[PDB]
Amino acid sequence: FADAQRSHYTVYPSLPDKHIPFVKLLSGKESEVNVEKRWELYHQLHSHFHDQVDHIIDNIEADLKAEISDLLYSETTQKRRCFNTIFLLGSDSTTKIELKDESSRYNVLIELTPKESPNVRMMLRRSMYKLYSAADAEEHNDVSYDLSLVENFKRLFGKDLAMVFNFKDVDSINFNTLDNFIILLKSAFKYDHVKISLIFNINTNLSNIEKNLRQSTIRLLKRNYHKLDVSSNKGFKYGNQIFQSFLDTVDGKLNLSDRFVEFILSKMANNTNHNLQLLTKMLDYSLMSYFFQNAFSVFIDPVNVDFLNDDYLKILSRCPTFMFFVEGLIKQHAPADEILSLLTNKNRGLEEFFVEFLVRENPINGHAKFVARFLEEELNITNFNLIELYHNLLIGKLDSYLDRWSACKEYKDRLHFEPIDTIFQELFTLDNRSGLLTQSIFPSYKSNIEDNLLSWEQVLPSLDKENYDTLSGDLDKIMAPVLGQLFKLYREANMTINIYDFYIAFRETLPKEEILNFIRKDPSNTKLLELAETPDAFDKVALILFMQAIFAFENMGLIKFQSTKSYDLVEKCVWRGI
Amino acid sequence: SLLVKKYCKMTTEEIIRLCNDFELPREVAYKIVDEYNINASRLVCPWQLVCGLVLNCTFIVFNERRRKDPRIDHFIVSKMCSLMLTSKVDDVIECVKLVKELIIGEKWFRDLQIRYDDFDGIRYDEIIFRKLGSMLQTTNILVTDDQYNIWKKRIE
Amino acid sequence: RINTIKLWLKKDVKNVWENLVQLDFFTEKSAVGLRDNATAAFYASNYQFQGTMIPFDLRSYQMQIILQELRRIIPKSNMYYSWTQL
Amino acid sequence: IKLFLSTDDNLQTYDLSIISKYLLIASYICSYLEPRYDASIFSNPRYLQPSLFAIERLLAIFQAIFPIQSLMKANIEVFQNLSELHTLKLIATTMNKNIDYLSPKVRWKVNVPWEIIKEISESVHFNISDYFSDIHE
Amino acid sequence: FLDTFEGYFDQRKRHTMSMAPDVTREEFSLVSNFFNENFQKRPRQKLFEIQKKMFPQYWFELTQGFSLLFYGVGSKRNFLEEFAIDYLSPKIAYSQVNSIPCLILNGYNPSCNYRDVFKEITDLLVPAELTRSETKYWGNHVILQIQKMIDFYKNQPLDIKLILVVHNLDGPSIRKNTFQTMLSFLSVIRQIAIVASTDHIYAPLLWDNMKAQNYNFVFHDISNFEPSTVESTFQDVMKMGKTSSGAEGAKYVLQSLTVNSKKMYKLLIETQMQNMGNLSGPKRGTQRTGVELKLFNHLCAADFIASNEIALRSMLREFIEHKMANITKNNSGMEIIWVPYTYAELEKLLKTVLN
Repeated sequence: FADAQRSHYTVYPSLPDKHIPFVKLLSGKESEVNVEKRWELYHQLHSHFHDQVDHIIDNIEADLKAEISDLLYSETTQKRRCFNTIFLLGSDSTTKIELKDESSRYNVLIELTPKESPNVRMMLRRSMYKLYSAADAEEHNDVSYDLSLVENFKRLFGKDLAMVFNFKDVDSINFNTLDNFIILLKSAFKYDHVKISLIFNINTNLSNIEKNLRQSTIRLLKRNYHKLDVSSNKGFKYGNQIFQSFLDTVDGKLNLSDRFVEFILSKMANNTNHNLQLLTKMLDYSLMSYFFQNAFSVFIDPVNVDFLNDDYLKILSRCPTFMFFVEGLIKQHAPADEILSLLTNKNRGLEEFFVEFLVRENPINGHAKFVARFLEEELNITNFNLIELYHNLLIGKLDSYLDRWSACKEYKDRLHFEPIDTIFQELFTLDNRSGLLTQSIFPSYKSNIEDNLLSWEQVLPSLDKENYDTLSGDLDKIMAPVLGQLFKLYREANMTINIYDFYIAFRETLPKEEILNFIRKDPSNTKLLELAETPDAFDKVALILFMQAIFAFENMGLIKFQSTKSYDLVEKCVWRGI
Repeated sequence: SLLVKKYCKMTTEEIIRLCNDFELPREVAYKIVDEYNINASRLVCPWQLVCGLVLNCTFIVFNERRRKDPRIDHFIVSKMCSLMLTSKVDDVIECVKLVKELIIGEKWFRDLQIRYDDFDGIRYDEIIFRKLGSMLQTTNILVTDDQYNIWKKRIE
Repeated sequence: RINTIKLWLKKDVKNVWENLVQLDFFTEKSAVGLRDNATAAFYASNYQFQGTMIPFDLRSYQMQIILQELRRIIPKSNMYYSWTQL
Repeated sequence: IKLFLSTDDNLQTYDLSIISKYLLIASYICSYLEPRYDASIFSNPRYLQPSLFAIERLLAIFQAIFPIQSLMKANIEVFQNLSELHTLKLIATTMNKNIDYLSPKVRWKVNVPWEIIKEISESVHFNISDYFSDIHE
Repeated sequence: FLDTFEGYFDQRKRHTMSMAPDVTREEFSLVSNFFNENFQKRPRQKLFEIQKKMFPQYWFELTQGFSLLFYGVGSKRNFLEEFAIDYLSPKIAYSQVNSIPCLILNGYNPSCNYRDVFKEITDLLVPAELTRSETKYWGNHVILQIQKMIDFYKNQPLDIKLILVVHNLDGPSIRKNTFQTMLSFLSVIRQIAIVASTDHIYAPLLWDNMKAQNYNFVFHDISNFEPSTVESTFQDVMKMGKTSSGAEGAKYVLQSLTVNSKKMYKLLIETQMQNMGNLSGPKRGTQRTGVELKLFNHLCAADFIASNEIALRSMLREFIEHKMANITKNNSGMEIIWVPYTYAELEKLLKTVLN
C-alpha cells in the first residue's frame, strides 16, 4: 500500500521569468537584469572552456589511435611463429583501436574484458564468435567456435587472417586462464594464413605480468614485443593544454589566486588515473562558484561598467587593495579634496575611478604561456607542469622553478617576470580560502559526520524566542539529541563495551523530572499517560531511546556486535580524527 | 618552567585569581573550578590544563570584542607570557588545543558556546551555511565591515 | 665447506619451480586433480580459485615425494646426498 | 661471456599517488606485523601468507605513518585511493562474487611481495625495513 | 587522550539485557513516535528552513552535470523527496507542459534489484533496442544498453528528462558492485539528474576512481538528526540488527492489508513450507519449493479466497511489486509462486501477524 515500503516507485510531479538558478545578491538589492547577465556571462565562459576541453579530448584520442596503429603495423621481420605483442603501460581500457582495411586479409579486433574471460573455453568461444561475425559482416553455413575456424578461415572466406586481441584489463584478468589462452593461441601458428597480435592494456608496470605469467609464456612473448606508455597525464602534455584553455577562457577577465593553484596541484598530486577530468571538474566548480557568489561578475565585460550602483559601491569600498592604495596616497601626500573625492565623501568620483581601473589586463595569463612555449622552442623540455609553472610565477619564484633544468641559464633574464598587484584584483579572482572547494569536492566525510555527532550545537539551532508554545521547549534546553549524547558516551567508552553498561550510563546522563513531565504533556494520548503512571516509566523511555540510537549507530557503521550467541558486547568501529 | 611541573599542589585561590585577572564572570569561573575539581584525576600537569581551559573560556566570553580588534587576542596572550611568567607560546597552543580536545563535547562548554554564540569563534548564522556548503559564504577575500568602519574613523 | 656451485637468483629459479610443478613433484596445498564427472569439472572451471589470486611467491605447495624417498633414490656419490638427511 | 652469464629471459613499479603509496605501506605493516602497536611504536614473518585486519586499523596506521603538514584525516580522496587499490588487486578481501565493502565482517589483506612494498617505501623515503627488522631482518 | 590514532591505540587494549526493563511493541512504537515528532520538532524545522535556501545552488550544480550526494546524521529521505519533487522537477520543467518524471529509489529496501530499476528506467525513457550485433556473446543486456544510452545521449541537447532519486545509496542491496556499476554508467548521461543520499560512514570506500569520476559528485552535508522511521521499518529494532533478509518489511506490510490478501498469503506460506519440509531451516525459498499458479488457484477457490485466476493475479500483483512473492516459469513451462524467505522467517510471519 504505502509508497515508502515499495522499491523504485516513480512519481510524476504536478507543476504549479524566474527560471535562472542564480539568486539576487547584495542582500537582494541586485536587479534581475544583473542576474541574467551573470547567467549569460557564466554560460559564455563555460562554453568556451569546454569547447576547448572537448577539442583536447578529441586530440588525445586521435593521437593515441595513431600511435597504436603505427606500433601495430611496423613491418617488423622475424620468424613468423610469434605474437606481435604491444603492452599499453598505464593505459585505461578506453581507446578504440582501428585496423587498416587491407583487401588481401581480414583484420579482426577482438576485445576481451575480465568479465568476458571466466575460463579458457569461454575466451575461445567469444573470440571465435566475434571473428566469425566480423568475417561474415565484411564478406557481406555454420561453424564450431574453436580454433578449427582459424584453421579453415582460408577455405571459408578465401582471405588471410589478422586477428588482433585487445585485453582490456589485464590486471583484473585471472592470469592463469590468460596464460592458458595464450598457450592455446600459440597452437594457431602452424597455419600460413593467420597473423595473431596481442595488445595488453596494462594499468601498472609489466613486472606484475612477468611475476604472474609462466616463464615459457614470457619467453614466447619476448620474441616480438613493443612497449608503449599510454597515459593521459604522461609527460605533463595534455593537462597543460587544459590549464592553458582555462587561462585563455578567463584571460584578462579573471585572475587565479596562488592558493587556488596550490589547491589544484595538491588535489591532482593525489590522483593518478584521472587527472584531466579532475582538473576540469575543479576549474569548472571554481568558475561556477565565482559566478554564483559574486555580484561583481557583471563587470567582466566593459559594457556594464557604467551600471555600478550604491550597493556595488559599498561592497567595493571594503577592498583591501583599495585600502592599501589610499593609505599609500595619503602617505605620499595629503590632498584633502582629492582624497575626499576618492573616498565616500564624493561617492560619484569613486565610480569614475573604478571606470578607469578595472579594464587593466594582467600580463601573466599571457606571459605564462610565452615562457611555456619557450620550453618547446629552444629548451626542448616537455616534462613540466604548466600548473606548477603558473603557481611559481604567481608566487614570484620563477627562477627557482627554472633552475632545475639548468639548460635555461643563458636565457634566465629574458624569461624573468615580476608580478604586479592590480587594484581591485580580489573582486575578480578565483581563490580557495573559504573552504568551499574542499568541502564540496573532497570533503572530510568521516570527520564531518563525527563533528556533527559530537558537537550538535553547530547543526541544530539553539532557538529560545519560541520556547513557550512548543511542547518540549523546556526539554530542548537540558536534553541533547539522543544521537549526539550517545556518541559522546560512545567516544568516552572503551573499545569493547557491554550494551547494558552503555545503557546504564546513557540513562544516568539523562534527567528524570522534566522528561516525565514532557512524556505526559499531551492529554490526547492516554497510552502515554498510563505509561507515565507506571513506576518504572523513565527506565522504559530511556531504554527505548537508547535502543533507537544504537540501531542508528549500527546503521551508520559506528559499532559492530560481537559474541552473537549472547549479543551483549559491541566494538567501536569509528574513532574521531582518524 | 611552570608547564613542566608534574603533580604540583595548588588551591582554589590561585584558580579564582586567574579567572579574575582575565575578567571572567562569576558563573563561568565557578564552572571552571568545578571542572577542575572533577578532572583532578587527570592532573598530569594542572597548570597546563587550567591555562588552556581559561584560554578557551576567554576566547568564548570575549569572541566579539576579539572580532572588532585583531590585536586584542594577541594582546591577550601577552598576559600568558607575563602573568604566569613563561615566554613560550608554542606550549600555549599545545595546552589550548589539548584542552579543547578534552572538553570538546562536555555539556557546560556546549551551553557556554550556545549562550555566547561562539561556535568555535564563528556565529551560528554563518557556521550553518559554511557547514552546508553554500557558495554565499563570508569569504575572507575582503575585509569585514567593522574593520572598514574603524579604519574610516581612524583616517578621519 | 670447500669448483664452486653457482647460486641462481629468484628470476632464474622461478623457471625451475614451474618445471618441477609441471612434472607434479609439487601440487597445490588443497587441490583436486581431475573431477570425476563433466558437471563437476564445469563447476570447477566456473569457480575462480584463491590459489591463482595470490602472488606466485606466496603460493602454498605440497610435495608428492618425501625426503626419505629422495634419500633412497639419490646415489650416495651426489653432491646433495648429505643434504637429503635433515 | 656476458651472453652466457645471465639468462636474460625477462621482457618505479607503480605510478601510484603518495596517498596510495602510504596506504599500501600501512596495509603491509598492518597485515605482516602483529597488533602490538600499543606498546612502543606510533607513540622472517613475511615468508607466509599475509594476515587479515580491519579498515579502522589501516586508517589509524596510515595516519600514524603519514608525514605531518597537523595530521591527515580520512578525506574522500583517501577512501577513493583505497578502493582503487582494491580494484588493482593490490589489496584483497574475503570476497566471494558479491562484495560489500561496508560490511563489518569484511577483512582486508595485502597482495604485494616484499620487493614491491620495499620499492614503494623507498620511493616515499620510508624505512619499512626498520619497522620489520624487530622480528627478523 | 582521544580523537587520534593514538587514542585508537590506547583504547584497543558481565551484565546483560536479561535484567533490562521489558518493553512491548506498542510501548516502543508510542514512545519512539512521541520522541520523534515532539522532541526537537521546532529546531529541526528551523534547520530545514535554513537549508532549504540552498536549493537554487543544488539545481545549478545539477544543471552543469554534477550528481548531488547528501550525507549527514538523520533521515535525508524527506529532504531529498521534497527537493526533487516539490522544487527540482517543476523548476526544470519551467526552465525547459509536464514535469520531469522522478524515479525514487528506496535503497534502504533490502529487496532493491537493478533489473527492475533498469526496466523502470527503460519504461520512463524509451531507448533504442539492443541489436543482434550489440548483444555480444551472453553479454549483460543492462550494461550494454546503458552504454548505448550514453552513446545516444552524447550528441543531443543537454536537457533533463529524468530525475532519479537514490535514497540511502549505501543500503544493504543497493551498495553491491553490480548496481553501483549500473548507477555509475547512468551517471555519465547528462540528460538525467541524480540526487543521492548516503548514511554509512564508510560510504566513500564503495567508489574507486572510475566510479567517482562517472558519478561526478558534489558532496553536500545536511545533518538534521531526523528520526529515520521509514528506513528502520525494514529491519527489527528490538533485535538491534542481530539486514538483507527483508522479512521485516514484509511483516510491516502484513499488518496493513486486506483480510482476503492476508488469507491468500497465509495459504501460500503454508503450502510453501509444506513443500520445503517435504524436500528437507536456513535455506531460502526458491521456485524449487513453490506453488503452481493453477494449483494455487484451485486451493484459493476451495477456500473461497479468489473466484477466478484473474482476481488471483490481481491480488498477487501487489505482492510481486513489493518483492514479496515471485512468479517464475520453470523448465516444464509451469509458472511457480515462491516467497524468497527462509523457513524460520515464514514461521515467524505466521506466528506474529498471520496467526
